[PDB]
Amino acid sequence: MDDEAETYKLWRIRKTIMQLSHDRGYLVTQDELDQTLEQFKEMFGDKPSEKRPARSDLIVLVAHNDDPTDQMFVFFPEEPKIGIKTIKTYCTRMQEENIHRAIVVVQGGMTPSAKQSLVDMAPKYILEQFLESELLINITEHELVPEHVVMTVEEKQELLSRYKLKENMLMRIQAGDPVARYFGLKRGQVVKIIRSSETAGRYISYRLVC
Amino acid sequence: GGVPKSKRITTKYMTKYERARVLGTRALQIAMCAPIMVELDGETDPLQIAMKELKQKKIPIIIRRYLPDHSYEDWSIDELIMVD
Amino acid sequence: DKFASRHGQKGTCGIQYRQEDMAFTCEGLAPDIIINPHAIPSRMTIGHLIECLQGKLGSNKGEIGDATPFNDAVNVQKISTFLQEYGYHLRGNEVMYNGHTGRKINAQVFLGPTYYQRLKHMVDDKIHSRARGPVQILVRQPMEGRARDGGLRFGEMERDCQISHGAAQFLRERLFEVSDPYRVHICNFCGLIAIANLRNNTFECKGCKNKTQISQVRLPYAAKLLFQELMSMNIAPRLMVT
Amino acid sequence: VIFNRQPTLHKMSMMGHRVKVLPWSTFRMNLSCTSPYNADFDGDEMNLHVPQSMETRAEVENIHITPRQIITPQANKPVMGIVQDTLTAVRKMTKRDVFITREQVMNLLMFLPTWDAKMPQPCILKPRPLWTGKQIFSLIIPGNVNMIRTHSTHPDEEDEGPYKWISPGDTKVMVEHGELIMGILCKKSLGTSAGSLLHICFLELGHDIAGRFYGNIQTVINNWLLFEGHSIGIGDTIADPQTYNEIQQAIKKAKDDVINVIQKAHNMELEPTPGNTLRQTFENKVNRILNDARDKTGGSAKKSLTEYNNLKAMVVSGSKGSNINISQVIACVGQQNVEGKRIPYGFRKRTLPHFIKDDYGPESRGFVENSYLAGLTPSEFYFHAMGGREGLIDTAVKTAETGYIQRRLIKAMESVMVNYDGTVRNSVGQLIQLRYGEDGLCGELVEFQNMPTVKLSNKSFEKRFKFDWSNERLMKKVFTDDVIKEMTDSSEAIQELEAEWDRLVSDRDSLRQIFPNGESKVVLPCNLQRMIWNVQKIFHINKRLPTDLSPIRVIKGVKTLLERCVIVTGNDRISKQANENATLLFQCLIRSTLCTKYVSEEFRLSTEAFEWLVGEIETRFQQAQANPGEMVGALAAQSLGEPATQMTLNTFHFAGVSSKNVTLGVPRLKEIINISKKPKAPSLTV
Amino acid sequence: EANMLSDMTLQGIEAIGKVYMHLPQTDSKKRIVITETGEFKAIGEWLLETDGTSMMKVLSERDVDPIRTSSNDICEIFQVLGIEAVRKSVEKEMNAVLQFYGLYVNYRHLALLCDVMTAKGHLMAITRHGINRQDTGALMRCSFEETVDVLMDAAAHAETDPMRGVSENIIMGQLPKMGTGCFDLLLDAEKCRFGI
Amino acid sequence: ATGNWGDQKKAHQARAGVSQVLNRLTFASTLSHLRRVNSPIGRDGKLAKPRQLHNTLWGMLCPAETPEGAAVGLVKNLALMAYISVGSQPSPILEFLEEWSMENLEEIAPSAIADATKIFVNGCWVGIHRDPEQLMATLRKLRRQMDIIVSEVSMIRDIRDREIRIYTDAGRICRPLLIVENGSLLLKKTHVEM
Amino acid sequence: SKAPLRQVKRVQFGILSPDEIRRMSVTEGGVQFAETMEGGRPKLGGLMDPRQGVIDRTSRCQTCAGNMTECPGHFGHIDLAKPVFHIGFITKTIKILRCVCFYCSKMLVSPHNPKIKEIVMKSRGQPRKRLAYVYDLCKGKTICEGGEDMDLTKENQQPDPNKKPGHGGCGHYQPSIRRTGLDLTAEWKHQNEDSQEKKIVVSAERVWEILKHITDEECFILGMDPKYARPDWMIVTVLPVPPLAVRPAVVMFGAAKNQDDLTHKLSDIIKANNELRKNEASGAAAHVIQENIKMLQFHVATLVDNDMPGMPRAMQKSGKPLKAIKARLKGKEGRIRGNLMGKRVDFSARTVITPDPNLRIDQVGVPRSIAQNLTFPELVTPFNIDRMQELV
RNA sequence: AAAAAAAAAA
Ligand SMILES: [Zn+2]
Ligand SMILES: [Zn+2]
Ligand SMILES: [Zn+2]
Repeated sequence: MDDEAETYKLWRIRKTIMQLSHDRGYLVTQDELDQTLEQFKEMFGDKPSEKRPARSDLIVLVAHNDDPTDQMFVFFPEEPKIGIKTIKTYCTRMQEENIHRAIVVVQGGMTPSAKQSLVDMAPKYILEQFLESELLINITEHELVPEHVVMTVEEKQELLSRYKLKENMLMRIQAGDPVARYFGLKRGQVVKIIRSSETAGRYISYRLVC
Repeated sequence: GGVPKSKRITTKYMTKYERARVLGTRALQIAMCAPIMVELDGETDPLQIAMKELKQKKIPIIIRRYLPDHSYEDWSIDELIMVD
Repeated sequence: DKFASRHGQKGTCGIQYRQEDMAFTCEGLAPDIIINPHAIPSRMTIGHLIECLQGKLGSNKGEIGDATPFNDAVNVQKISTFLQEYGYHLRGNEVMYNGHTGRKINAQVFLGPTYYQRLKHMVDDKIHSRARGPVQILVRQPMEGRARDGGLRFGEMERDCQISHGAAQFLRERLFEVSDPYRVHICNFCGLIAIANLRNNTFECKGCKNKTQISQVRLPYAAKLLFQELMSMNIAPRLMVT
Repeated sequence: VIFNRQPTLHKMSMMGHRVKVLPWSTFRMNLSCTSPYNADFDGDEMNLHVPQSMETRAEVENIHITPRQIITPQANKPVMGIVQDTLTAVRKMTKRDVFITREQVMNLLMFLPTWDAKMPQPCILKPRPLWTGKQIFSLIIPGNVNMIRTHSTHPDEEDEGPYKWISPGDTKVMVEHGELIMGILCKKSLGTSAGSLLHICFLELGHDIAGRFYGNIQTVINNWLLFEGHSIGIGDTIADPQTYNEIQQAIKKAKDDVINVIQKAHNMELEPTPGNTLRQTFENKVNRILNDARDKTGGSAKKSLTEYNNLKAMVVSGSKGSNINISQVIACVGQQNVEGKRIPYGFRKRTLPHFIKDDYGPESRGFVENSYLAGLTPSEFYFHAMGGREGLIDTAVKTAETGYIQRRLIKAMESVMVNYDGTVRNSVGQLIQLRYGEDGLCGELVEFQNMPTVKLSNKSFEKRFKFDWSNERLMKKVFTDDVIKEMTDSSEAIQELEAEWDRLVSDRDSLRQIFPNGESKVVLPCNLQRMIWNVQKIFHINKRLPTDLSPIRVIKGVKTLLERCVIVTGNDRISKQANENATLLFQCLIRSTLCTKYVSEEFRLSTEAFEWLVGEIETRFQQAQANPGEMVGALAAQSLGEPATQMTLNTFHFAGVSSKNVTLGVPRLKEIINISKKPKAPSLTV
Repeated sequence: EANMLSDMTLQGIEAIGKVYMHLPQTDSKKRIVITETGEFKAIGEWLLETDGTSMMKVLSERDVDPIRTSSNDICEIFQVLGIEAVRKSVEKEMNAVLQFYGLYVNYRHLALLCDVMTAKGHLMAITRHGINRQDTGALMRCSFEETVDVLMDAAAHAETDPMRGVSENIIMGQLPKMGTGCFDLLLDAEKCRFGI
Repeated sequence: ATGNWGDQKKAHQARAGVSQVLNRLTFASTLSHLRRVNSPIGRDGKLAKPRQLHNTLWGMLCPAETPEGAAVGLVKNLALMAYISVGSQPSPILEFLEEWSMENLEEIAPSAIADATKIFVNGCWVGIHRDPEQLMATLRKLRRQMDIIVSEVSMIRDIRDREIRIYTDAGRICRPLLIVENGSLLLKKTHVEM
Repeated sequence: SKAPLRQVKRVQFGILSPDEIRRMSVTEGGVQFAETMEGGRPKLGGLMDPRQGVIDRTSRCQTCAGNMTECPGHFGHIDLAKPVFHIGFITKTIKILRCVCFYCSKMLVSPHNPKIKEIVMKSRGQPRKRLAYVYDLCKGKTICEGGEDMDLTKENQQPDPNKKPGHGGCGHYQPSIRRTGLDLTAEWKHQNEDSQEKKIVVSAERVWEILKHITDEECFILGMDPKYARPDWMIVTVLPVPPLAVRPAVVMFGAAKNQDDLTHKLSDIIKANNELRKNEASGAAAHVIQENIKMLQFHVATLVDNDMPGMPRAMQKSGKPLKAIKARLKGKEGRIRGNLMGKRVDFSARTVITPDPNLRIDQVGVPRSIAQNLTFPELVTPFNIDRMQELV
């Protein structure tokens, strides 16, 4: 009961993580997007109690299409509460492979001391965190969520020059939004929202991450 | 912030909010005995004179449209086209 | 003038007509009052029609009608049967004529005596007009009530619907020009109310020691009282003019 | 002058008017002002204001005047309409049996000041010259007006029968070329509904012509009502004795049925439905039985009424009343409900001491078995007092929070401003919308459009839209020889038609992507079918004669139309992307309706008709744009706060079919206004 | 015994109360699909109506649709889905409330409101806690509610009111930059041609 | 004169509108103002439950006479047959009870209360009695014969809860009604001739 | 008036400094007497000063030499002997008092902190949110930690002559501040030096001295501009006196027998100040001075806000509460909503409406008396000179 | 002449 449900939720979480990596412009193959539950059972195992697969066994490294040295790690700790010891273990793994992006998927909780740790290690390495309950549902696949596109700084400058817009008088989106966490949006970026309009067909808006 | 004439991105069609104030201001100017640009056909209410000289677009009013970035575009009466 | 029935049929007199210019029956009967049939089904007053039928029956017969509720001795069919014997239509309908032309009305009409009550809301006690009159000793606004000759209340939703129309000049007229206009002299450096003697044409700011840089601002009087009240609350609404 | 009634709930509750001096000491105005002002002439005190500057008088003339404010931007519908006995005599005057003499139409002639002093030839010429009601309503309608609707008493089986264009009942309402031809008018055709005669005469002729048409109706109709007359009486409230016996037998059968329901519930034979308890199941069964009996008796009462019954004609005129009013007049009142429920046991298991304890019969429940004509028992009269107090309570209680919500909504969007670049900004200049309503158009000049490229099958799409030149028989009977010579001289026409078909396929795919539930009704300006009909009628288009319009000229005209109908200007990629994003539904409707098959086999448009059509489409799409300098935030707040005063009408006649906790009405919008911090009735639809 | 009688849960969600099973009878909660002929077919699938909203324990179930299931709790949509989904959900709830009584309001007036709702990136309310917390002027905020508190906050913080709103210019009495007052009229000296 | 029902200095804590100017417009308006009943609930409550016309107001208050506005359901008018209780001393009913058969509370065991029927006089528990039907019939006879108990005194026999409640206080409202035994009225044609 | 009529562009709010209050006032030496009438003539330095404004319809202003319509009214000042709290600013004042030190009047977190800089660049142009973030940062600070020699944890470390200055901490614990109305109490959960006791009451003078010694740079990070809104100006030391336009002389019959509530409240203020300055000059006991300060603060607070809960209501002569300036502004019938939002128009009429079917919709039937009463102000043109001539 | 209270109409 626990093994089958754990394997099912691990496969669903891995599929959600792979779709998140595909949505962020990273080098993602089609078979990992279309990995079935039986494919996950054959590749990794079906009994998570006896380490088949282990929580550290499933570790995902993905690369970017344009810049191959820009890569992301995905970490699955087994413990419910995350201390600074395992964060420092991931960090000591993280400098020795010369990569600036990783996401740790917590299970139960992750301490405010480690919150402050992730705050003050931020402008060298990006170490995002995610809850296991939030990664059982793809956010962008919902019918209430329109299309979100991350936009570069040159197109942002073109948007500011075309409409005579300033950044403080733009439409805003909080940095703690689940959509912004899904795309990994930082403060100062502008996301483009394409939605269906019943009076014009489709509409495009621009939101500032704050 | 003087926008050049070829740089004007505002509409070329004069809407009714401009029409009401230009008609009122021009009829008030005629009501203080301004020269009338067109021929008079016995009309005594200067608002009617304001319409019948707005038809030939001979009203010396420059509209200063204000863009949200505190820039202004100057549009003349004859550059704008009557619509109702 | 406001009239009403005994069944909630309130209304006002739209117009008056002389006897030669309105409808008359075959017996030359000009009614005292005419009403709208469209007020009948929406208000759901069948008892008004039963009152009219019983009034016609009691006025032809010569008896005082009984209108006691929950009485099985009074029925619509019984009143109709008794009214049929007096040479009239059993539903109380009558054939009338045009007043202006004299032609017969194609649709037969229902006539009879009812009981109507006048109301105290006369137009003579409610008409009010005002061009210019007294102003308040505090805010210089018009009075309240017809007895004090006060103007109308340009309320919040008037400003709401005029903003919805988006005509700024009517707002500037009704809320600045015809309510409480005032002129104040303001120091440019301090932005507060400065001393202005109009006789010798002198201007002086008591704090900025300013004699030349004094400007004139037109404003509502209530805004001036708001600014003075804020100046009493250790608040400086500095209105610079440059 | 400015004419205003308090309370002002919306934009239309204060107009501009022209002073006419009358001796008496009251305010005098037209009857059609009663609908936007919500006036009732029952002691309504009302205000007038005088502009003290003549530029403000010019602003009153150009903005605040009544005919320029005919169509609301709230729901793209008229706010004034033909009402009361004027509408009743419009309904009674368009009837087929109304044969009207030379003298009476002569009397009606001088009350048309827009008449051209050209009297029509009579419908009947021998032996006596007689006109008809449609012939004299034809003189009232100006310009080119073409219109299709139906009467409120139109049977649904008539449309698929052989009599769909020739009605024995005179129900389908047809207007062609600005003269009334067919049908009896009602609330649907001459009321505040969208697509009415008033809406299209505003949209096709202008503000002043429609406003004169409003006044030209009412004087002629009220002068004809002097000849005809209209009257309700106590005889209109009494039906046939056979109908009365049938109604009493149906009421007795319903009482026997609910007694049997009570007996089987007491005998442990009532199985509870899922989703509710046995109490709710029993109450729902009793309420359904009583409501079905009331509706059946009301239908039997309405069907048995004759055409001479003025109450039925007044109800089907649509000026006032409904079918439940007729049912309460004739058959029965029904079940009295407090908060949509049973009359509560105020005493110990008794609603009244005159009943018995633990009685659930319809006498003690609150059901009224007698009509108001027959009279009520004192117990059911007390139950009607129970029912009638709740309406006054619901009117009195919620209107404080309704006005508070309206003031809060009008304070929050008091400066949401459309600027000169087409964008939407607040007082601080923060960008809210790039275009107003995401298309940059005003809400007054938009209407309802049927979308033909959504619902239909793929084979219907192939046989209905794909233009084929191989069928030479249709090609010969449809096109003239000059078009054949012109297109055979060219060579790019076949691939041009193939590209048109590909664009139609792509537009159908995009429309199916946008609308997943197959909604074929959109809100768009510039109704294409009406102006195609107008240029058919103006240029006298023969639909059984070959035309001289080549499809290549049609495609060139459509492309020039879509290039010249811009909203977002600029040659930039962002500007072009916003241009086809704002006009995507308009482009889809233009390509779907101005296809090469509709204008050649179906509508058979000519060349000069086509250029007049593209000029009219360009002009009407230009004038339907959102005006730079228009407040939209306070307009939106008032257009949403106006229905907040009208969601108390559906309080009665409620039983509930589902036992789900849900908040409806004022509270719902109140919470969405507080960002629904805590849902009043938290529910998931899974 | 009281602990295992009144507190523990055998199955389900503690935040969810009564749950109903039903089939929709209208073409609004049915599944609309496209057939092979190109027609739209509405399939009346079985569906759930639960009292109490917690879709972290509902959408993450074994056989629950992750796409079409929504909620009426706007704040929970904000902490689950996002601010544009909040805009769409507020528009859908307003449409449901207006269509319950049959009243029709145009989409542009609702969309302007719903884009005002999502202006700052979070849920601002039309109250004294969402309007008075904006970046607007002092006379924007004091003229609605809590006049004295907003005025003393502006006095203490030396807040500059730039006179861009409409009620500001209504208070100080000149022509507002609003409607037909959002521009200036200039006399053309060269256009003064021959007159009388 | 002012209407504030209390001290002049502390009139802010006093009720307003107890004393009103008499409406001398018609005779019917004067009669309606002389028979007016005012609810103490203020006219700003969003709760509809005090504003609902109750089922217990049959023949007590007028069902179809309330002012319009925010004061609907609170201001009401008396019925045509209704009569307000003046108030009377509850003494001789108590002496008649204690001399007839009734057993006082201070002279009984606490374990002998469940079988008997309690007697409440103006909300005060006095004792118990084991034959409530015969006692209530005797009380009805003594109230009808106008001997000791006046007709103003209200009395309830809670059969399902074994209680007897006697109310003699002011503020009660009553309707005079005919008396029916054995399916027949007590009013005869001899009473019509009288 | 030969003054340039220009349009104002923006409104700058602020706090009137007591030097500015003394500079605005035309009452030289301050208002000293509570008596309005002195032998049939106005008294200088009183509540009916001719320098403040005019009296009746025949009098002229002593300052600007105008009538009611010409004189806008001129303010006065009262020099209080001891400073008192402004009650409405109290909800702001603790927000500074919980962020600044109780002893050395310095900031609880040093202004070169990166979190402070991130708040400053984050909240540019938003001073209220800046103060909110500062108060959220300083909610957990209980000790005035500082000292340049408090980081000597290294051994054999050479001192750095290019070292930045460190934080200045007087080594004192900041007390918790409690309030039950106008009284302010401070409690130390951790004991300071033995000369300071654990529970103290803090008057307005201690808060005035604390907020006086705060530099402008610490006020800038506090989101509160020192040019117009210094924090020491919130404590009332010089009370402004409104002119006769704000407080009109209510005339009963011929002569003004009674004044309004504001004049009586200012008379109570003058009497309170005179009693306090008489008691402190006489060398009276400490409880008498404390009672005088308490009643002066009570009169000042009831002049400002009479709607404060937990604060004794001001007693008027007619059994009513006093109507303060907050009651004049806040409310539906207030000076904002009932006098600026909804001020009454002049040219208007109102009557009962009746139907008229033959009129078109763009016309209204107007009664003759209303049309005679209401006037249209038409300009005179040569086109219609004869018609307006025959009209006049 | 202010303020408070009461009665109402829409
Ligand atoms: Zn100065
Ligand atoms: Zn002066
Ligand atoms: Zn310190």
